[PDB]
Amino acid sequence: MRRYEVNIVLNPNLDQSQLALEKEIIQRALENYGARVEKVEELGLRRLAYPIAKDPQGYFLWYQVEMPEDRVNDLARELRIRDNVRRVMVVKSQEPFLANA
Amino acid sequence: KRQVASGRAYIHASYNNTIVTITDPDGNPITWSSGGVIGYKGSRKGTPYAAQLAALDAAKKAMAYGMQSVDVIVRGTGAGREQAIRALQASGLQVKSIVDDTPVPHNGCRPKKKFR
Amino acid sequence: PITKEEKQKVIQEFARFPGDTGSTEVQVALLTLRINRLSEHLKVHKKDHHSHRGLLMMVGQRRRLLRYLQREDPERYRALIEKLGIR
Amino acid sequence: KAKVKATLGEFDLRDYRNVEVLKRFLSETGKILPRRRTGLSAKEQRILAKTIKRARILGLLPFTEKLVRK
RNA sequence: UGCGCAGAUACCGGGAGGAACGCCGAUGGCGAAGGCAGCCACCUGGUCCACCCGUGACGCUGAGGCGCGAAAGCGUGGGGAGCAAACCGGAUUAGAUACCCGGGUAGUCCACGCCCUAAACGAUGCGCGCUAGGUCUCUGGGUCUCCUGGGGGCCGAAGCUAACGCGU
Ligand SMILES: [Mg+2]
Ligand SMILES: [Mg+2]
Ligand SMILES: [Mg+2]
Ligand SMILES: [Mg+2]
Ligand SMILES: [Mg+2]
Ligand SMILES: [Mg+2]
Ligand SMILES: [Mg+2]
Ligand SMILES: [Mg+2]
Ligand SMILES: [Mg+2]
Ligand SMILES: [Mg+2]
Ligand SMILES: [Mg+2]
Ligand SMILES: [Mg+2]
Ligand SMILES: [Mg+2]
Ligand SMILES: [Mg+2]
Ligand SMILES: [Mg+2]
Ligand SMILES: [Mg+2]
Ligand SMILES: [Mg+2]
Ligand SMILES: [Mg+2]
Ligand SMILES: [Mg+2]
Ligand SMILES: [Mg+2]
Ligand SMILES: [Mg+2]
Ligand SMILES: [Mg+2]
Ligand SMILES: [Mg+2]
Ligand SMILES: [Mg+2]
Ligand SMILES: [Mg+2]
Ligand SMILES: [Mg+2]
Ligand SMILES: [Mg+2]
Ligand SMILES: [Mg+2]
Ligand SMILES: [Mg+2]
Ligand SMILES: [Mg+2]
Ligand SMILES: [Mg+2]
Ligand SMILES: [Mg+2]
Ligand SMILES: [Mg+2]
Ligand SMILES: [Mg+2]
Repeated sequence: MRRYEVNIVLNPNLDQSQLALEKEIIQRALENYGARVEKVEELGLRRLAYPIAKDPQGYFLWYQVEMPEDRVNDLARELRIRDNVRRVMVVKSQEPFLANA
Repeated sequence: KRQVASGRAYIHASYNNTIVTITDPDGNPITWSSGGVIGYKGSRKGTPYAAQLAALDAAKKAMAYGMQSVDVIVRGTGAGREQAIRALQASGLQVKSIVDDTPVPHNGCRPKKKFR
Repeated sequence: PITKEEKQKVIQEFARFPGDTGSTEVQVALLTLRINRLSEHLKVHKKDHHSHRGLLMMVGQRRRLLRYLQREDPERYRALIEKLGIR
Repeated sequence: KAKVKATLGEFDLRDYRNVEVLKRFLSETGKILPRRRTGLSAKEQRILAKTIKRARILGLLPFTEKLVRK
C-alpha cells in the first residue's frame, strides 16, 4: 500500500441527519476499498475563493489513509458519485518540504 | 419610472468603438449610449471624444431614472477607455468604485489570423 | 513497480554465493525481471514507444551478458537459461 | 520592496491547505508572483506553483480576481 | 459586404459543447530524435549523486534488419467550439486570380490503420583520452567564503580556421 490524503468538499447546507449520512457513506466506501485511516481533520465551514455549485462556501474534510494503490482511482470514482459531494481530490502523501527554515 | 438611484456603469472599450451600459445593482440595464448613438458613424466612433459624449449621454439618461451613485466596470482596451471614465466622474454621478474586469482567456480559443 | 523485497528475493535466488550482487547470473536475472515487467506493461499501453526503447536496450544488454557467459563457461550459461526459460 | 520569503516564518512549501500563507504569494489578482517578488529559489518556486494550483482546485485560492484601480 | 424592429451590440442569470492550458515561465527542465506545459492517481523509460560492495574487459562503432519519426495529407467511424486551404462576397488597384474586411468546406480534435517527408538545424555522426582560466545558471554530494560531480549559457589560454568564428 501507499499513504494518501483524501480531500472531500461537500455542500454546506446539510442538517445533522444528512451530514452524518454522507460521512458514514464515506466511511463505508473507504471500508469497501480497503483504506486504513491514520488521522482525520474536519475543518467544516470555509469560505471558498469562488462559487462552487453556486454555493460560496464549502464543508471541508481531510483524511490521511493508507491503502492499495491500484484501488485509488476506483475509490475516487465511488466518492464523486454522491450529489452532496462536490470536490474529491486524493493526493499521495509527501514529506513536508520546509522553506525559510 | 424605476428610481434605482444607484447601480453599475459598464464601459466596453474596443479600438473600433466605446459603448456604455448603465444597470441597477443586480446587473439589469436601465439606459445606455455608444459611439454610434451620438452622431458618429465610422472610425470616429472609437475616438476618446466619442467616448466622452457616449459616457455623458448615458449618464444624463441615467439622471432621469434618479441615478446618483455609480460603480464603474471596465472591459477592454482602446482609446477613450480612460476618457469615458473621466467623463463618468465629472458627469455628476458620484463614482463609487472602478474595476477592470476585461476577460482574458487562459489560452483556450484560437484567435483570428489578425491576432497572431 | 519492483520493490526491494522482490529484488532481494531474485538476487538471493541467483547469487553465486552469499553477498554476491554483481554476478553475470544475478545481472541477467534482474534484467529479465524488468524485461517481463515491461513486456506485460506493453501488452496494454502499446502506444507507449518511449518505454519500448527502454525494453530494446534491456534486451540488448541481456544478450551481451549472455553472449559473454556463453563464451567463458557454457555450463553455467545452460543452467541460467534453463532456470529463466530463455532462447 | 521587501520579498515574501523575507517577511515570513518557517512554513511548509508543500501544504496546499494553508491559505493564510499562500495568499501572501498571490498578487492583487489571482496570479502567482514571479521569483523576483517572492524571493524563492528555482526549486522553491517550482513547488509553490503546484501547491497553489492544488489549493485553487479546492476553492481555497482563486484563479483570478478583479483589479480595483485605474 | 455582413448582422440588427422576428429587438442585435452592451449587461445580469441558467444551460450545452468543443478545443487549449493564463499567471508560475526562465536566457529553465526532460528526451535518441520527432518532440513534451492546468491538476490528481495508476503503470512506465531514461538519468544523476554518494558508498567502493559485487562481476572481471563482458567494450566501442555499426553496412543490412527492425522500431520511432513535426506538419500536411490518405482510409473507416466519430466529433465539430474557435480558427481556417479551396470557395462565396466586400474593398483596394491600371488589373487583384493577393495583401485588408464579412463569411465558409476540408482540416485542425478522438479511435484504429496508412503515409516516412522537413531550414527533421548545432545546417556540426558516435565513443574514449589529452589540452589555461573566468563568469551566469539547473541539479546532486560535501568538513557548505568554498570544495567536488552531472547538465544548460557567456567571455576567453594554447591551438584551429579562407574568413566568420570555434575554443574541456
Ligand atoms: Mg459528485
Ligand atoms: Mg469604428
Ligand atoms: Mg499601451
Ligand atoms: Mg500568438
Ligand atoms: Mg432587419
Ligand atoms: Mg438590412
Ligand atoms: Mg429579416
Ligand atoms: Mg452569461
Ligand atoms: Mg459543461
Ligand atoms: Mg454541436
Ligand atoms: Mg511565458
Ligand atoms: Mg572492488
Ligand atoms: Mg576476484
Ligand atoms: Mg549504439
Ligand atoms: Mg541501419
Ligand atoms: Mg509521421
Ligand atoms: Mg497530423
Ligand atoms: Mg481524417
Ligand atoms: Mg471525417
Ligand atoms: Mg472566421
Ligand atoms: Mg477569411
Ligand atoms: Mg475576394
Ligand atoms: Mg473589384
Ligand atoms: Mg497598381
Ligand atoms: Mg525541428
Ligand atoms: Mg567527422
Ligand atoms: Mg552506448
Ligand atoms: Mg563554463
Ligand atoms: Mg549543498
Ligand atoms: Mg539534455
Ligand atoms: Mg559545466
Ligand atoms: Mg590565438
Ligand atoms: Mg566563443
Ligand atoms: Mg580533463
